[PDB]
Amino acid sequence: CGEETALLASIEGKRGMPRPKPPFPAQSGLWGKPTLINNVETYANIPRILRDGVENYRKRGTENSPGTKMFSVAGPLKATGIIEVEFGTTLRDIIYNICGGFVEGEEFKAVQIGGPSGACLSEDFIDMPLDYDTLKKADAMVGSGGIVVITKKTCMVEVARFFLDFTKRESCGKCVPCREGTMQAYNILEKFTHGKATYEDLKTLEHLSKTIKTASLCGLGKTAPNPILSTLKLFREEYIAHIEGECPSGMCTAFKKYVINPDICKGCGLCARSCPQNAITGERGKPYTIDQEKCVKCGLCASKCPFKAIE
Amino acid sequence: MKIYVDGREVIINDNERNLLEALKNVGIEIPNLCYLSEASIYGACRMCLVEINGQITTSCTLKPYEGMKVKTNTPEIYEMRRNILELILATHNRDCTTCDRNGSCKLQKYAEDFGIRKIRFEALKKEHVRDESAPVVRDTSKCILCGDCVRVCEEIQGVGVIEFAKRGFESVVTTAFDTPLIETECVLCGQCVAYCPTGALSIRNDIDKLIEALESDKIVIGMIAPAVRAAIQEEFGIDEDVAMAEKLVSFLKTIGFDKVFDVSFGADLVAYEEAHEFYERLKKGERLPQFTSCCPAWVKHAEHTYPQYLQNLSSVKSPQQALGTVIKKIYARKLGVPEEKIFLVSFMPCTAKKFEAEREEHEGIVDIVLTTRELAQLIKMSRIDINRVEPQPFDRPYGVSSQAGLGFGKAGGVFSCVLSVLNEEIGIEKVDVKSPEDGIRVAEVTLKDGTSFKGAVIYGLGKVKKFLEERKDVEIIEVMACNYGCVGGGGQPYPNDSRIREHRAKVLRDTMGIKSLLTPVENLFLMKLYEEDLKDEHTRHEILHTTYRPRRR
Amino acid sequence: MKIYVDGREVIINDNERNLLEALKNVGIEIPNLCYLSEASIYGACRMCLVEINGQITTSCTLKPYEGMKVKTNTPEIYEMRRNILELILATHNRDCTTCDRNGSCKLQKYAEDFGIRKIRFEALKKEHVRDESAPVVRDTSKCILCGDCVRVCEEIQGVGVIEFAKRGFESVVTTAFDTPLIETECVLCGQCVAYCPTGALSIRNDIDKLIEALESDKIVIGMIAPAVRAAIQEEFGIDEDVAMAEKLVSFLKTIGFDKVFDVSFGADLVAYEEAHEFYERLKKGERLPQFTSCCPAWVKHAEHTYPQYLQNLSSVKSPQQALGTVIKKIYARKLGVPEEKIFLVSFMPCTAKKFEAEREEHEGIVDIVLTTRELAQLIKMSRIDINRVEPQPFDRPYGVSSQAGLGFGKAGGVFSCVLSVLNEEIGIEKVDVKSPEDGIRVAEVTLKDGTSFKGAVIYGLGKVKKFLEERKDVEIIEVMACNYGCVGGGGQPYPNDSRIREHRAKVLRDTMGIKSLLTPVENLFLMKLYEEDLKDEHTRHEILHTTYRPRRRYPEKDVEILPVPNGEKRTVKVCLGTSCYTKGSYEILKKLVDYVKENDMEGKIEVLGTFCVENCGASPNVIVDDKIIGGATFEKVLEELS
Ligand SMILES: Cc1cc2nc3c(=O)[nH]c(=O)nc-3n(C[C@H](O)[C@H](O)[C@H](O)COP(=O)(O)O)c2cc1C
Ligand code: SF4
Ligand code: SF4
Ligand code: SF4
Ligand code: SF4
Ligand code: SF4
Ligand code: SF4
Ligand code: SF4
Ligand code: SF4
Ligand code: SF4
Ligand code: SF4
Ligand code: SF4
Ligand code: FES
Ligand code: FES
Ligand code: FES
Ligand SMILES: [Zn+2]
Repeated sequence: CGEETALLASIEGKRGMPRPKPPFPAQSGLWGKPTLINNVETYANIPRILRDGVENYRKRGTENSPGTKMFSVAGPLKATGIIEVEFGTTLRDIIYNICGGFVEGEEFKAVQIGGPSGACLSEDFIDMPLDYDTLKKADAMVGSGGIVVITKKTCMVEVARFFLDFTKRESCGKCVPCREGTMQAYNILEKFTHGKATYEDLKTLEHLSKTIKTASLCGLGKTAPNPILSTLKLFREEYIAHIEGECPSGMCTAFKKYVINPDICKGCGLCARSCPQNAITGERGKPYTIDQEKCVKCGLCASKCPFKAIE
Repeated sequence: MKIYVDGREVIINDNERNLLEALKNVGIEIPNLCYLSEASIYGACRMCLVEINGQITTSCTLKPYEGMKVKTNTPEIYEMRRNILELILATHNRDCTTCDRNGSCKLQKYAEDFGIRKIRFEALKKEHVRDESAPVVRDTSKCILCGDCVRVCEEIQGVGVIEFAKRGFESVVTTAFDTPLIETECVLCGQCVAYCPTGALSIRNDIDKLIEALESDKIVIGMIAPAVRAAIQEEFGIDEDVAMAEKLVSFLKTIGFDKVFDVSFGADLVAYEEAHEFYERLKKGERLPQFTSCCPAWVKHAEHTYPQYLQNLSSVKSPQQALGTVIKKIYARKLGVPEEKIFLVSFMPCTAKKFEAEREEHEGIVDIVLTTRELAQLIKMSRIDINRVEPQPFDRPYGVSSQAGLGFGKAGGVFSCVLSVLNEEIGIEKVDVKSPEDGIRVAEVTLKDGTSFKGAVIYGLGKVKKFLEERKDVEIIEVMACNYGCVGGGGQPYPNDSRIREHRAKVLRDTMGIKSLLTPVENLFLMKLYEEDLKDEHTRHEILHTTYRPRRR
Repeated sequence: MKIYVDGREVIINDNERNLLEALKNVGIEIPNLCYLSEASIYGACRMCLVEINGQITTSCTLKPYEGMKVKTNTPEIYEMRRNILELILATHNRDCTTCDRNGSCKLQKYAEDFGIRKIRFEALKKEHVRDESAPVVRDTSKCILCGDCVRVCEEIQGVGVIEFAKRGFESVVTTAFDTPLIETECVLCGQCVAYCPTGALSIRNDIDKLIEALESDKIVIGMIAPAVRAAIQEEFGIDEDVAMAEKLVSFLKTIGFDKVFDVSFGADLVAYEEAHEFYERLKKGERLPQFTSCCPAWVKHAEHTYPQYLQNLSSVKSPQQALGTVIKKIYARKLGVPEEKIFLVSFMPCTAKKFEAEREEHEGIVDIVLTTRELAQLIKMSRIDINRVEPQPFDRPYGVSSQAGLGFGKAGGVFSCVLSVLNEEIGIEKVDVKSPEDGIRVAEVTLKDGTSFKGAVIYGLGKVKKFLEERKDVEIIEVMACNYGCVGGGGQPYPNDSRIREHRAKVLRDTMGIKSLLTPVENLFLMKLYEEDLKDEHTRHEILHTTYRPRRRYPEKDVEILPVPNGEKRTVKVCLGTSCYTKGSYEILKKLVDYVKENDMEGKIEVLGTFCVENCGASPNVIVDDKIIGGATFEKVLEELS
C-alpha cells in the first residue's frame, strides 16, 4: 500500500493492487480525479519552508539535497532513536557521534539504509555524505529514512533471506516476476542458510534477481532483489563460505544442528576422519548417528560426504 | 507512424493504445500471456519486454511515438522471458493428459516452443484448491491468475462469485471462504469456463456414464439441442454443415443409440404452452411481467436474487425437461416398457442444463447431460469421419420441429416462437422491435383483437439488473444467461469469442432456413401429442409444469 | 474384395495383409498405438478391436476376406479402448510441459480426444531409469514399450545397445545392467530418438548455455551445417526454401551473434585435405582401404568394433572440428582477441556431433552444439516470421563454399567432393557407379594417367558389417551412420521418416544447384587460408588432423558389500565362485564383515566381493591390494592387511 496506485486502491476500499502507470495519479488518482500524494515529512517541511525564506531554508543541506532528513537508527548502539541530520552528513558521523558508537563487544559490519528497498553498505561507504544524487551514483539510495547497523555476529546471507521472506510475504501477487521469483529466491536463500546450496544455485539467484529487478510491475518487486544484489556484491566471500562450508559468523549454525539422514546414509567411513571430537560412533554398514553432546558445529562432516546427508 | 523494429522500417497505425497491439496489427508478434480471451487485460505476465532507449520495458503499456527504435528480441530479453516462463511452469500443475485445455493451451504451446525441458526452480508447495461439487469444475493448481474468469463473472455475468483471495505466492482465485461452487450463488452458466485459458476451470466430463449405459441392457435414447448442431463442426476443423444434426443421428445410432430425438420438438411444445399461459395472463393481467424459464442459469439467478419474481416465472419447464418428461411418461408407455428400462441422454450446449437435470423437481427424468465438447470427444474417439457420414432423419414421433422451435438455440428464439404461436392463434398486427443497447431488444406487439404489449429479449446475465430497475413497462421478458443465447453456452467448443458465437448464430439461421414447417401448430406430431396424451388439463400441468423456490444461504 | 463396415458397402483392395491397413488405405481410421514410425509392428497396443461374427478381435492381425461384416464401433469396444488408454496413462509420466514430444505425441492427442480427465487406476510406481550422461537422454517413465527403438538400434543401426529387460510390470527398454548410455557401445547416432514416439528418448537441450553466453561479454560465433538448412523449414509448417541459411544468418545476427559462418567451407577444406591424403595413400598403396572420418558416429563405431581399421580411418577431422579449430586458432589471431574471448556455437543436424565436440582430442574448440530442433526452438521463442526475414550472406572469410562442400549434407557428399577435387588436380577419365543394395553404392574411378580405384558409399550404419566382411576390392569407403546421410540425422525435426528424408535431400540438391563455384579450389577464400595460414605441413597437421584410440569396456562391477566411496583403503575382495564357495569363502566373508563391524571405524577397510579369479583348486581366494593370496583365511587376510 506504500505504492501510489495501491495506496489509492486501498483508500477506495479495494485490494491494494498497483497498476501500470500510463495514467499517473497526478492526473487521475482517486476515482479518476487528480490526486497529489506525498510523504508525511514532505508535508512537515512545507510549513517550515513557507515560514522561512527559500535561501534561509537552503542554508542547511546540499545544493541538490537542501534541508534535513529525520532518521530512525536501530541496532546495537549506545543510543538508538529518532535523529535529524542535515543532508550531507556521513554515516560514520551518525553511527559514532550522534549514536555514540556500539555497545561493548559489538563491532560494525554493514548498515541497511532503506529496508527491503534500500541497500547494504560496508566500511568503505561508511564515510560518505548522505545525498540523493551521491547515493544514486554510489549504487545505493537515501531510503525512506530507516537505518539499522549490522554487527560482526550476524550473517548477511541471513539478512538477504530475511528481507526476501518479508518481500515474499508482502507481494500482492499480481505480476508473475515478483509473485513467483520472490518465492523462488527465498527458497534459494533458505537452501543457502541450511548448507544445501551450490554454485548453480548462486548463478540461478543472480540471474533471477536481475529478471525480478527488470520485469516487475511496480517498485516492490523492482527493489525486491536489492538486498540480494548488494549483499552479493559486498559479501560474495560469505556466500562462498556458505556454499563450501559453514556460516563464518556462526549465526546460521549458532542455533542450528547437524543430523545424519538415515534415509540416504549407508554407513560408510569418513566423518570420524575429520571430527576432532569423534562425535560419530556409528554402526558399520548401517546409518551413522552424530553425537550432539560433543558437536562444536565445526561443519567438517558436510564438507566431505560423498552421499550428502549431513543435514 | 514510422517506427523501427530490430533495425528496419515498420509502419504502424497512428492511434494505437500500446506498441504490442500496433505490432500485432501490422504483423509483428511478441510473446505474452496476457491476451488470452475477450476479458483480458495487460500488465500481469510481464513477458512482452522490449528494448527502448537502452531500457527494457513492457510493450503492452508503452505508448508508440514517431521514429522509435525497439529491439524486440535480445539475449537479455531472451533470458528474462525464459525465466518468467520457467517461474510459471515451476508451480503449475504440469499434467496435460488429463486436462481439457490439452492441445488448445497457450502455456502448453510456449512450454513446447521455449524448449523448457527442465525446471531449475523448485516445485514449491501451494495450498491448491480442487472442487468437483458442481458441473463447473475448479482446479487452482492449473491457474495462471490471469483474472479473466473474475472479470467474466462480475462485469459480464453480474454474479461475481469468484474473486482474488489472499496475496503474494498464496494468491488464489476462489469463492468466499473456499465454499463449494454448488453451495454459492453461482448460476453455473459456465462462461468463466468458456473464457479460462487453462484447465483451472473445466466442465465435468460424463462420458464414462454414457458408455456404461450403452454397454448395459437399457434403452438408451438421445436428444440433441438445437444449438449443438451449429457449433460441433468447430471441434473437427471443418466447415459448417446444414445437415450436421442428421449426421449426428447416424453416428449415435452407429454407437448403439436406440432412438435419437430433436429437442426442437420440446422447444415447440414449450413455446406453445408458454404462449397459451402468457396470453391467459394478459387476458386477466395477473403475475406480470412474465419471465421465460427455458434458461436454467437465469432461473437459478432469479431464485437467488429475485425471490419476489418466482411466481412471475413461467411454470412451463425448459425444452430439455419437457421433452424428457414426455418421453419417459408417454413414449415409455406406448412402447410397453418400464421407465427404468430407458436411459435418456441429453446433448446440450450448456453447463446449467447439467444442474437442471439433477434438480429435485426433475430428478430421474434426464439420466445424463453431455455438452457439445463431450459429443465431439465421442466422435473423435470413434475416429469416424463425420463429414463422410450418411445423414438420416431424427426418430419419430419427436424428430421434427418448426423453424421457431429450432430458433431456441440463439437469443430471441423463445420470444419469436411465442409470437409465432400467438400470430397463429391470436393474429398480430405490427411488431416494433427496438434496440436500446447491445444485449437488449424491446418490441411493441399489437394483437388483432385486443391491446398491445411490450416484450423484451435480454441475452447476457448482468444486463437484467439494470433493465429491470430502469424499465417497468414490459409484459414479457426473455432472459438468456450467455451472450448471443445458447450458441455462446459454456459447454460449447473452445475458443468461443464474439465472432465465433456470431458465426454459430448464422449457422443456426441457415439451418432454420431449410425447414418447411414454420409454426408449432403446423407440426402434426405436436398436435397429435396434445390431442392424444396431453388432452386433460391435469395431465398437461403434471407433465409440462414445474415449480420454483427461493434460495438463501 | 468388398466388405461391410458398420453396415455400409466398402471396397478395400484386392490383396491386403490385415483389415487395419486395408481400411487405412481406404481412409477408415481405427485408433491404435502400434503404428508409430517406420520401425513399428502390430500386436502390442490391442486398441484396434473390431467385432466380427460376435467375437471381438484385433484388426491388425485379421485377414480381410470377401463379404465380411465388421463393426468397428460398439459400446463394448469403446469401453475396452478407454480402459486400455487409461491403463497406459495411469503409469505414464504425465508431464507434457517439459516433454520433448509435447504437441507431437500420439498418446497426448489420444488423451485429449478420449476425454480422459481422471485416472481411475493407481499411478503405481516402477523402477524407472533416468539416463542423462549422453547427448541422448533416456527416461523410461514416459516409455510405452512399443519397441521401435530396439528394432531401430538392432535391425537398422546394427549396434543393438538397447533391449527389452525383465518382464511384466517391470518390463523396461534399457542398456545392459542399466549402464549409462555414455559408457556403452552406443554410437550416439540418435536414430532411436528420431523414431521414438514419446519423450522417453530425447536430445539434451543446451539452449540455456547459449543464452548465458550471448548475455555475456564474449564474442559469439556460429556456424551452420549444410543439412540444417534443408530441414529447418519443416518445424514452421512451410515448404522448401533456398536461401534458408541466409535468413537464418539474419535471425542469428539479430539475437546477438557477432559472426555467422558456413560449415560448408569447413567441408570443402576437409575434402581438399582428405583428397590429398587419399592420393598419397594410393600412390604408396598403404593404409587401404581408407575410411572417411566426417561421421562421428561411424568413428565411435569403428573404435568400438574395428580397432584394426583405426589406422585406415582418415586423419582429417570432421568439418565441424576443422572449421572450429581454424576459427579458434587462426581467426582469433587475425582479430587480435584471446581464444578465451570466443564462444563457438555449432548448429548441427546430428546428436553425435555433441559427443564429438566433447571429445578429449577436441577439447575447448566447439563450446556448444545445438541440433536443428534447438535452432527451431530459438526461432520460435522470438516469434518472428522467419519466412518474412530478409536473407543476408554468411560472414567472411568462412561464409562462401562450393557446391561440393554443401553436398556433404547427404549420403555420397564427401566422396563426390573428394572426386571433384581429384578430377581438378588430376582428371578422371570416367566414373562407373553400381548399386549393390539400397544404401550401398560402388564407383569405379579411373584417373587420367591410368591409376584406378574403387570407392564405396555406405549410408545407414549396420550395412557396414557385411560390406567389410565380403568386399575387399575398394580403396576408399564413405560411411554415414544415418540413412540418407545427415538429412536424416538424430537432431533433425520430427517426424524423421524416409519420405521426409528424401524431400530434405531434394531440398539440399536444389540449394546446391544455385552454387556458382563447383569445386573447393574455386573457393578463393579457402586457397587464401592455405596461402597465408596453412602454408607449412606442421601447422596444417596440428590444425586439421586428429588421432583415434580404441574403445574397450573396463568394467570391474564386483559385488559391493561394504564399499568405501573414496580415499586410501585396502579394497579386500573375496572370491564368491562355486569352487571357492565349496570350503570357507562365505564364512571367511562373514568373519571379515564382522571384523569391520567391530573394527574399521573409518573407510580404511573395504570389504568387497568378486567372482572367480581363475585360481581354483587353490583354496578360497581373497584379494588384497589387488594381490593374490591363495589359501585365504581370516588370520591370513588380517596379517596381509597388517
Ligand atoms: C513497496 C513500496 C513502498 C512504499 N512505501 C512508502 C511509504 O511508506 N511512505 C511514502 O511516503 N512513500 C512510500 N513509497 C513511495 C511511493 O510509491 C511514492 O513514490 C510516493 O508518492 C512518494 O512520496 P514523496 O514524493 O513524498 O516522497 C513506497 C513505494 C514502494 C514501491
Ligand atoms: S511487483 Fe510484486 S507488488 Fe508489484 S504489482 Fe507485481 S506482484 Fe504486485
Ligand atoms: S560420510 Fe556421509 S554417507 Fe558416509 S557415514 Fe558419514 S554421513 Fe554417512
Ligand atoms: S560438525 Fe564438526 S564437531 Fe560436529 S560432529 Fe561434525 S565434525 Fe564433529
Ligand atoms: S493448463 Fe492444462 S494443457 Fe495447459 S499446460 Fe497446464 S496442464 Fe498442460
Ligand atoms: S459459471 Fe457463471 S456464475 Fe458460475 S462462476 Fe462461472 S461465470 Fe460465475
Ligand atoms: S481460473 Fe482460469 S481464467 Fe481464472 S484466473 Fe485462473 S487461469 Fe485465469
Ligand atoms: S443461455 Fe442457453 S447456454 Fe446459456 S445458460 Fe441459458 S440455457 Fe445454458
Ligand atoms: S510422451 Fe510427453 S507429450 Fe506425450 S503424453 Fe507423455 S509426457 Fe505428454
Ligand atoms: S543413438 Fe543409435 S546406437 Fe545409440 S541407442 Fe540410439 S539407435 Fe542405438
Ligand atoms: S523408448 Fe521410445 S521407441 Fe523405445 S520402446 Fe519406449 S516409447 Fe518405444
Ligand atoms: S550420418 Fe550425419 S547426422 Fe548421422 S550420425 Fe553421421 S554425421 Fe551425424
Ligand atoms: S502482455 Fe502481459 S505484461 Fe505485457
Ligand atoms: S494396431 Fe496395435 S494391437 Fe492392433
Ligand atoms: S571360484 Fe574362486 S578362483 Fe575360481
Ligand atoms: Zn550464515
